[PDB]
Amino acid sequence: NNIENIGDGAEVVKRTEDTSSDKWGVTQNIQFDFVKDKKYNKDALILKMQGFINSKTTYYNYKNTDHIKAMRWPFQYNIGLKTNDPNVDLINYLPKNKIDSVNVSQTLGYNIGGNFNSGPSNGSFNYSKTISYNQQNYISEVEHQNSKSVQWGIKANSFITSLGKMSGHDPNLFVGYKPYSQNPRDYFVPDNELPPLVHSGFNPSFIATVSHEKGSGDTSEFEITYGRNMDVTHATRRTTHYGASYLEGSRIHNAFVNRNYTVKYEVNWKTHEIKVKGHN
Repeated sequence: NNIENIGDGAEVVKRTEDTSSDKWGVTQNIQFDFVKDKKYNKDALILKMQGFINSKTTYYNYKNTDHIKAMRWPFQYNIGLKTNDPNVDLINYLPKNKIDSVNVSQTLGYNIGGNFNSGPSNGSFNYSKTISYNQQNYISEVEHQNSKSVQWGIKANSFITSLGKMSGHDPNLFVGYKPYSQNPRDYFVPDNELPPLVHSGFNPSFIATVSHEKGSGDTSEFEITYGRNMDVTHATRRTTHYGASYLEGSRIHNAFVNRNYTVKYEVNWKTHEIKVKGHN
C-alpha cells in the first residue's frame, strides 16, 4: 500500500516517477506525496527531487597539438522546478539558504491543519520528508524563486590543492603532474584528488511543497530540470630555462551552459495519478 494515515482525518498518498536520458546523462527519481487533510483548506503536494546527474567530465587533446590538452568539467549543477498553473503556489523548498557543508541534510515536517516546518538533529510531526546529498568542494544556493518556481545552483567553491587553497575560479584548478604524457587524462589530477561531483556526478536530494486551491481544477503541470554548466580547463606544457617541465592552466568559464534534462509531469488532485507529459 502507498496510502499512510498521519492522523485523524489526515493521510498521505505516495506516488513515484522515474525517467532517464542518455542524451543528457540524467536520471530523475521524483516522489509525489499528496497531503489529504480535512483540517487543511488546500490541496498539498510534497515533491522530493532525487536521481543522478552525470558529471560528463571529458579529457581530450587540443586540436593537432601534443602539448595542450583539455578537461571539460561541471562548474555548476542545475536543479529547478516550475508550474504554469495559476491556482498552484510554491509554499516551501529545501535547502532554503546558501549552504557549504559537505553533506546537506535537512527535514520538512508536516502537522495537521496545514502547518509546515523544519526539523533539527528527530520527529514528533504527523508526517516528515528528509533530504540528504553530498557536495564536497561545492556550494548550494537559490539562484531564482517565486510562487511558481525555484532554481538551485550547486557550484564549485573551495579546494585543497598541492599549491594550497583554491577557489572554483582558479585557472590552475585540477592541473596535473605529467607534462611529458600523451594521454589528456595525465595532464590533470587523478580521480583520488578529484571530488565526486567532478569524477562521477551529482546525486540530488531537494524538496519543494506546492499548494493547490480545492476545486479550481483536477490537474496541474510541473517541469523538473536537472542539468549542469561546463567549464573547459586547458593545460599547456612549459618549458623553463633550467630544463624542468610543468603544466599551466587557462580557463573558459561557462563554456557550456544549461546542459539540462527537463521532464513535464501531470498531477491529478482527485485520483492522485501521475503522467509524464513530455521531456527533452
